This record gives sequence, structure tokens and C-alpha cells, in this order.
Amino acid sequence: DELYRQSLEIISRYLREQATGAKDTKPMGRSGATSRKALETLRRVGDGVQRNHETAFQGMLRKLDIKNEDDVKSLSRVMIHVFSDGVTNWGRIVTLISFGAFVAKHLKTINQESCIEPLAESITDVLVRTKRDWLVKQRGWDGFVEFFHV
Ligand SMILES: O=C(O)c1ccc(-c2cccc3c(CCCOc4cccc5ccccc45)c(C(=O)O)nn23)cc1
Repeated sequence: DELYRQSLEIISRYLREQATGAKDTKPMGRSGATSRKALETLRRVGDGVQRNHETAFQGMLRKLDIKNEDDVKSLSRVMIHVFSDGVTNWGRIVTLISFGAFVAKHLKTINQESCIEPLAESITDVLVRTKRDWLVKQRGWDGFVEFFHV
């Protein structure tokens, strides 16, 4: 599963940099030019997705009532339910990830930073397992980077 692997590399870094405010500096296994540009794109558009969904994101986080790893482990089904409504596009993929950054930041705030890694794992698992056909047609992260170009 190359698409899982790549998806995980991008999402884990973006959540950690959103949570920490630290530009992530962990090297990947090798050059990933698309992966670095996809992180750049999340940086640029992810931030403003959160500012436009400030109200629904807080209301969603309220409901979820997240305090720990058991809780982070128990999000998969709700994630799926909300995400597979309507129809698939890159805007909703950004929403998923950007809400992921919102919850990451919540986790740091509640001193549960070590949960960000499994949270990134859950989002990747759901993304690839629910939207695989569509991502493969859209050419994955290159498609993503082209869609929000400049
Ligand atoms: O009435 C509105 O305007 C509105 C807009 C957006 C949302 C909303 C909030 C959070 C996430 C999310 C998504 C992403 C799918 C599920 O994401 C998640 C749901 C639950 C927990 C999650 C934890 C981490 C990452 C995503 C999560 C979508 C969408 O599909 O359009 N819409 N949302 C809810 C209500």
C-alpha cells in the first residue's frame, strides 16, 4: 500500500506541525517531491479552512469529547459516517485533514501530544480505505497539489 504510506507521511507531519507550530524536520525515507509540495499546500489552504469552519469544528470537537488515546482510537466510525455523505472532492479531503489538525492542536492543549501519531494513523486509514478508487483516478497527491496550485 504505497498510497497509505505516502498519505501517512504527509498527514502525520501536517498534524504535528499544526499541533507544535514547528516546521517539521524529520527526514522521510527518501526524496518525496510531491509529498513536500502536498505539505506546502496543506500549510497554505488548511489554515483558512479552519478559520471558515471555526464554529462547526468546535461543535464537532465538543461532541467527540476527546481526552485520551482510547478516545482517539474510537473516532474511526464517526469519521467514516460524516466523510462518506454527499460526494467526493478535494475540498472535503482538505476538511478531513484540517479538522485532523484542529484535533491535533486540541491534543497538545490537553497534554496528550502522544495521541497525535495514532490520530494521524486513523485519518490516513479512513482516507485511503473510503476514497481509494477516487484518489487513484485523481492521481493521488499530485492531483491534490495541482488542484490548489498557486
Ligand atoms: O454544518 C456545517 O457547515 C458543517 C461543516 C463541516 C463539518 C465537519 C466538521 C468536522 C469534520 C468534517 C468533515 C470531514 C469528515 C469527517 O472528519 C472527522 C469526523 C470526526 C472526527 C474526525 C477526527 C479527525 C479528522 C476528521 C474527523 C466533513 C465533510 O466530510 O464534509 N465535514 N466536517 C460539520 C458541519
